[PDB]
Amino acid sequence: TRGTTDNLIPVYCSILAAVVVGLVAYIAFKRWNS
Amino acid sequence: TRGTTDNLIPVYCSILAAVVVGLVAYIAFKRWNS
Ligand SMILES: O=C(/C=C/c1cccnc1)c1ccccc1O
Repeated sequence: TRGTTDNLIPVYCSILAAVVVGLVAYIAFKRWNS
Repeated sequence: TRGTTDNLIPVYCSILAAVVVGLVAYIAFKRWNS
C-alpha cells in the first residue's frame, strides 16, 4: 500500500489547489462575518 | 499545448506549494486578528 496512499502527490496538487482556493474565500468570509 | 507557456504544470506545483503553504499561516493569522 505505498503506490495508493503516498503516490497521490500529483493528484494532491490538483485537488488541494481547488480546495485551498475555495477555502481562502470561504474561511476568510466565515471569520469576517462570524 | 504550445509546450513553452502551458507546459509549466509541474514547475507551478513547486513554487505554488511553497507560496500557498507559507500563505496558509499568514492569511489565516490576518483573517483571525481582523
Ligand atoms: O509531478 C508533479 C506533479 C504536479 C501536478 C500539478 C498539477 C496537476 N497534476 C500534477 C510535480 C509536483 C511538484 C513539483 C514538481 C513535479 O514534477
